[PDB]
Amino acid sequence: MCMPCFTTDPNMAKKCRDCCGGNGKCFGPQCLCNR
Repeated sequence: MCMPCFTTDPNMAKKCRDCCGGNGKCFGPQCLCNR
Protein backbone atom coordinates (compact mmCIF):
# COMPACT_ATOMS: atom_id res chain seq x y z
CA MET A 1 0.00 0.00 0.00
CA CYS A 2 0.89 3.73 0.07
CA MET A 3 -0.66 4.11 3.56
CA PRO A 4 -4.12 3.44 5.23
CA CYS A 5 -7.52 4.77 4.03
CA PHE A 6 -10.43 5.74 6.35
CA THR A 7 -13.82 6.63 4.77
CA THR A 8 -14.68 8.69 7.92
CA ASP A 9 -13.17 12.11 7.05
CA PRO A 10 -14.04 14.15 3.86
CA ASN A 11 -10.33 15.14 3.81
CA MET A 12 -8.91 11.64 4.52
CA ALA A 13 -9.56 10.77 0.83
CA LYS A 14 -7.49 13.86 -0.05
CA LYS A 15 -4.76 12.65 2.41
CA CYS A 16 -4.71 9.21 0.64
CA ARG A 17 -4.10 11.21 -2.58
CA ASP A 18 -1.22 13.15 -0.92
CA CYS A 19 0.43 9.85 0.21
CA CYS A 20 0.88 8.91 -3.49
CA GLY A 21 2.45 12.37 -4.13
CA GLY A 22 -0.93 13.88 -5.12
CA ASN A 23 -2.32 10.92 -7.15
CA GLY A 24 -3.44 7.95 -4.97
CA LYS A 25 -6.44 5.56 -5.13
CA CYS A 26 -8.33 4.45 -1.97
CA PHE A 27 -9.40 0.79 -1.95
CA GLY A 28 -11.43 0.17 1.22
CA PRO A 29 -9.39 0.18 4.51
CA GLN A 30 -6.15 0.73 2.52
CA CYS A 31 -4.82 3.67 0.50
CA LEU A 32 -2.83 2.41 -2.55
CA CYS A 33 -0.78 4.56 -4.99
CA ASN A 34 -0.97 4.83 -8.82
CA ARG A 35 2.21 2.67 -8.87
